[PDB]
Amino acid sequence: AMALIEVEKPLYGVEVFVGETAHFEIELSEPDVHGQWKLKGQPLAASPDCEIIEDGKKHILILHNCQLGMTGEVSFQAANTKSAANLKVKEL
Amino acid sequence: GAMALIEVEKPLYGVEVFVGETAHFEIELSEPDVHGQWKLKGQPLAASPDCEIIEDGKKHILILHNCQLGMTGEVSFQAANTKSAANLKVKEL
Amino acid sequence: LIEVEKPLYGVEVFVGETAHFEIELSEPDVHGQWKLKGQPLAASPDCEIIEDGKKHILILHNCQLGMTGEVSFQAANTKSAANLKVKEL
Amino acid sequence: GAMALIEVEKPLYGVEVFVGETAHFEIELSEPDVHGQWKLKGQPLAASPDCEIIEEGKKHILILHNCQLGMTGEVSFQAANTKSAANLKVKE
Amino acid sequence: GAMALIEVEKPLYGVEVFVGETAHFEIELSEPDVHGQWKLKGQPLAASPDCEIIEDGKKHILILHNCQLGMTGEVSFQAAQTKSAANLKVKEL
Amino acid sequence: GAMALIEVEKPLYGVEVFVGETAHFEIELSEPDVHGQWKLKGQPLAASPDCEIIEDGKKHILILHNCQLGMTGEVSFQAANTKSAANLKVKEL
Ligand SMILES: [Zn+2]
Ligand SMILES: [Zn+2]
Ligand SMILES: [Zn+2]
Ligand SMILES: [Zn+2]
Ligand SMILES: [Zn+2]
Ligand SMILES: [Zn+2]
Ligand SMILES: [Zn+2]
Ligand SMILES: [Zn+2]
Ligand SMILES: [Zn+2]
Ligand SMILES: [Zn+2]
Ligand SMILES: [Zn+2]
Ligand SMILES: [Zn+2]
Ligand SMILES: [Zn+2]
Ligand SMILES: [Zn+2]
Ligand SMILES: [Zn+2]
Ligand SMILES: [Zn+2]
Ligand SMILES: [Zn+2]
Ligand SMILES: [Zn+2]
Ligand SMILES: [Zn+2]
Ligand SMILES: [Zn+2]
Ligand SMILES: [Zn+2]
Ligand SMILES: [Zn+2]
Ligand SMILES: [Zn+2]
Ligand SMILES: [Zn+2]
Repeated sequence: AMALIEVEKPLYGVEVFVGETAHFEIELSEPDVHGQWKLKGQPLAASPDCEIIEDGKKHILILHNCQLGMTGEVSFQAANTKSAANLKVKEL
Repeated sequence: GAMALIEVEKPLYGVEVFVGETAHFEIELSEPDVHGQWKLKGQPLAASPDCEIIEDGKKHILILHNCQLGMTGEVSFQAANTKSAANLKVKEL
Repeated sequence: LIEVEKPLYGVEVFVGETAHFEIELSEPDVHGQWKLKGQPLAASPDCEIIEDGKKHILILHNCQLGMTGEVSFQAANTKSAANLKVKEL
Repeated sequence: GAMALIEVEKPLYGVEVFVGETAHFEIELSEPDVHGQWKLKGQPLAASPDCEIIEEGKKHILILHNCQLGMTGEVSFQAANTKSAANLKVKE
Repeated sequence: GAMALIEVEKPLYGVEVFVGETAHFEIELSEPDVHGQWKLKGQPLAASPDCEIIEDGKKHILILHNCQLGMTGEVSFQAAQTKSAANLKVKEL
Repeated sequence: GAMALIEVEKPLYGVEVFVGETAHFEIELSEPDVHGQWKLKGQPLAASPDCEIIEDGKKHILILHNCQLGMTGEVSFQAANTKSAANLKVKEL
């Protein structure tokens, strides 16, 4: 009988101008848990411009060269644990 | 600044599994600690008790428990510019 | 007390094929050691010893008749064993 | 035999944030699993809730929450032989 | 969530070494993957070839090569809440 | 897939230790995340409270607590290709 994984620090919303970078972070209740990030409900492919990072209880997503079409919900799920927040891309 | 592309050193290979059995896939990259993404039939896979995604140094492993007929198709993996694919054949015994 | 959450399970393989064992512990990053027939296992191309979080994995490639026997694992205080059966096709 | 020196592959670049927001810095090394040290205005950074030091593979990240005008200055990183610096500007 | 503070499961022990020799310190925390900082005589340690900072799961290690007499003093470690200290004594033959 | 063999970059050094104290061995390989095996007098080490096996990037470390006279002899490490050996010398104060 083991505890389900929980979100200790949820995702916060990010604002970013076109071409700049957005960073998201979430902290889980326990280290080394596997999860998956989505943007506007579509799973993210890792790329030079989309970097998926894990370090202990922390999960980080780095989105470089953000574009207007990217505005919408960023979400993360690792088993039971789920969090979501808004990404707003602005022009100047 | 001069860095080698990530390459596949040992590629995915095909597996045949009977229904209800588990299948495992593995690939070895040229560099350790490279983030990898797995897909089955073109759909990105997420970790769960029956779909375990494993990373250890240069090795990437996918374990699929309780395989079902409808899972037959291409398993693919991508890590940086490194890509590999092989077939999952589930047989009805 | 570090516990075993999902124990080793037995596996059957044909000669030449690969066998995989797996165990899930209650805690991640615990140093694990594997044995086959009571003999400690070193990593090699045909014997791959994997750790990722709570999961420990042993992959045995090109299995041979003489390898039939008990596969066992220990991490801190937790122990688990199961059988490898290699058979001719 | 010959071992390559660790190099900076993707250097630190400057970040500008407004007072009270968080700034994220990012550097990529030529090799994974290299132990790195961060500094802000020449002082070694101590990991905290507001000051998070992250490593994953070739990637090293520094997150500074609730930035203050007094924190404007040079952020530097060093790992083995590799060094990078960029500016944190907290904007009024 | 409601999380336990990091604790010290096994504290630093004192080390004594002759000059030129290496000292090794070891502390075990209650949780793996916790980030910490080492200090020597109250000063943050920079990680040269002679000063190696190591982490593996719940264990944190400091290796100091080529110890000199000036290094005699308190070695401390801090990871969030968790803190420990022990004496380094450097002796002349 | 055209890959370099793992090599020892920093070999094991010999350690002298008094009875009851702890000995610390370290070796550095040419690549991080390589799996290896430690031996004492040609016998594989079983990890225990007094026998700790540590990995961190290119570094491999062995910690032997509460050293006893009978433990004197060769300590070795091998990672596939790579092998290094050094002497453990336990003495009475
Ligand atoms: Zn940011
Ligand atoms: Zn971990
Ligand atoms: Zn970390
Ligand atoms: Zn980046
Ligand atoms: Zn416009
Ligand atoms: Zn090539
Ligand atoms: Zn990753
Ligand atoms: Zn499984
Ligand atoms: Zn490993
Ligand atoms: Zn219990
Ligand atoms: Zn249980
Ligand atoms: Zn398998
Ligand atoms: Zn280990
Ligand atoms: Zn393999
Ligand atoms: Zn993992
Ligand atoms: Zn060399
Ligand atoms: Zn480190
Ligand atoms: Zn944070
Ligand atoms: Zn020592
Ligand atoms: Zn050293
Ligand atoms: Zn290399
Ligand atoms: Zn690594
Ligand atoms: Zn110890
Ligand atoms: Zn490390």
